[PDB]
Amino acid sequence: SFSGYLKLTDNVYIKNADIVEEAKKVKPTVVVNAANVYLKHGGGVAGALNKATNNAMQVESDDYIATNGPLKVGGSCVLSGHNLAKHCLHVVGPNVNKGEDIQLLKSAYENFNQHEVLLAPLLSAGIFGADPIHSLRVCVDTVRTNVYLAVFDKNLYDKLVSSFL
Ligand SMILES: CC(C)c1ncc(Cl)c(C(N)=O)n1
Repeated sequence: SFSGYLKLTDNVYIKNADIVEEAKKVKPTVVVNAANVYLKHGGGVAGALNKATNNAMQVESDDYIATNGPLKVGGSCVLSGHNLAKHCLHVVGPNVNKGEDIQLLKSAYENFNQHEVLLAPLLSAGIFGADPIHSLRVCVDTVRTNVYLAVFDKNLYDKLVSSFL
């Protein structure tokens, strides 16, 4: 199962890892994507996960949006995990760089409670512009299911662990 994680709480674990490499290694039931409402996987975690699927994630996502329309900020959808996981849970955290409401981060993390165990990034972190320390706090205070967080940046991982209350 998941290896090398630091246990933060009863159900939240964290590791300095590339979520793509982690997903290819574990092949978890659920990998979370840091999605946008359009499922346009251009950069950050979404661009990296999509590139690992040879764009199959984007082709599937475009068919999903053509049928259903965009997701809501704070919402999610379950699609295939392709070569990375059984499923991909595409979760839309607020993008602070697009002037979106940071209060929607708790709603975004609530999507994780529909899955017993997940491999995930910190929502709204990175190119989404939120403070990753705040994202980890919301994660631990919202998610009740088993969440294995992959933090790509070593310096951020160390800052997250050393400042964890
Ligand atoms: C009825 C189908 C199209 C549906 N409705 C809503 C969602 Cl959120 C999902 C999903 N892929 O998780 N699928």
